[PDB]
Amino acid sequence: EEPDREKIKLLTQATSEDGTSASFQIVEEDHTLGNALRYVIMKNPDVEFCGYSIPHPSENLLNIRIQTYGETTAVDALQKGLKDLMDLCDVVESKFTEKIKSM
Amino acid sequence: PQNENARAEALNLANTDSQYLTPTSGSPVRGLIQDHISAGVWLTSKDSFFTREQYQQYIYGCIRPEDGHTTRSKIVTLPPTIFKPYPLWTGKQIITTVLLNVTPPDMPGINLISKNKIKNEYWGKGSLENEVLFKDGALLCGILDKS
Amino acid sequence: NTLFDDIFQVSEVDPGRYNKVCRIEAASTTQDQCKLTLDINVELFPVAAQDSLTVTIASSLNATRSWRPPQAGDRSLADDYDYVMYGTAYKFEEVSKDLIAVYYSFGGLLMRLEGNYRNLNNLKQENAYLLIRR
Amino acid sequence: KAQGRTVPIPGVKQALEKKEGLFRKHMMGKRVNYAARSVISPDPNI
Repeated sequence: EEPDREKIKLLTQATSEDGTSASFQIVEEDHTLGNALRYVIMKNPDVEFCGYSIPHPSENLLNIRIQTYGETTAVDALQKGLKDLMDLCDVVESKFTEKIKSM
Repeated sequence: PQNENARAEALNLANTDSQYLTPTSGSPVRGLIQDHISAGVWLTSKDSFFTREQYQQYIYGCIRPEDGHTTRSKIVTLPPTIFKPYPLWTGKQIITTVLLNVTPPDMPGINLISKNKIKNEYWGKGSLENEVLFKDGALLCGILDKS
Repeated sequence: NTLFDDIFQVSEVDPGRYNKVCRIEAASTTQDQCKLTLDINVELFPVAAQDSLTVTIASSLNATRSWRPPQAGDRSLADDYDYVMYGTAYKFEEVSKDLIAVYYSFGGLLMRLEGNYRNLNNLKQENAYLLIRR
Repeated sequence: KAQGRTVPIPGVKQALEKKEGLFRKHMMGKRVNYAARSVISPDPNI
């Protein structure tokens, strides 16, 4: 087994010395995950600033900036965002299956 | 160009940024042309309000610290213009925040009293929306036109 | 602490081709020479003609680093009023003998208060909170 | 400066002044290496 290193990348040129602020770059992603992920990350009470930006349409890149308050790194805020979006999808999938039976 | 002396020249003498003003009259030949002008009249309008989520998105959408757009290595944000009931940011505040992150921190904010192409009469009774006002790098009055 | 406090009577509510903002023309119930011209987000806090508004100017809320969204157990001066705005004073004008008119901007949403005694308390501060009740 | 033969062959003076001239067409102006040409398309993301 080998993990892919080209997908998520931490832009060290923008990362806070430690540890709250960072800019992440994801390949083969756009508005689909982008707007959904920044929405979930913004629900975190520790996230100070969050937004997504696509550098250019021709290049397959997605940038997401997470600036938090203390006691939480930007990496943790991203990991919480992904973990919550997965659970959010489970809720959608569970409610849809139930209403199909309810018909 | 195939050498560093020719590179330095194309980056410091003949480069686009050093050609903002034409030597014919010393007037600008660089600026935004159509959608951007119509977008600005709407974005900087009094009626344009934005939530924390919306406001921060518009900031990072145009300013990316990783692409070296910032001067503070952290995106600084103004407090909302409306605190209670709901926290809301004005359209003009986005223009203040963009300048606050692109202009040097060591220097004070821009102070300018300019005018608009759109007369006050169009914006209703007692509006001062024609007077473009910048006090310490903050858009406090007037929309932004082709002007 | 507070810098100004008074109850005003609304004489005009004009949208002026705006769907969410309105220019309010008011006069003080206590002082005769006192007048007000203020832009408010009518979508959140609606104002009607012939209304009593308790307009109050404060320096802060009873050293802060930055604004944070509300979190359980936070007390503020804003908890006493309905609609609160944060803005700056940009112009100080004098109208004839003793009368002085101040100019405030809450991010495009302009305010013009006319009085006389407030010359000491009201100063051109890059931080001025405007709180309104009823 | 030569007699008519029943367009004549160009002389060395004609070679230096063919159209705009050797000086204008091949000294003051020249075709260059490391260069490209294409139709321009608008882009607000760059």
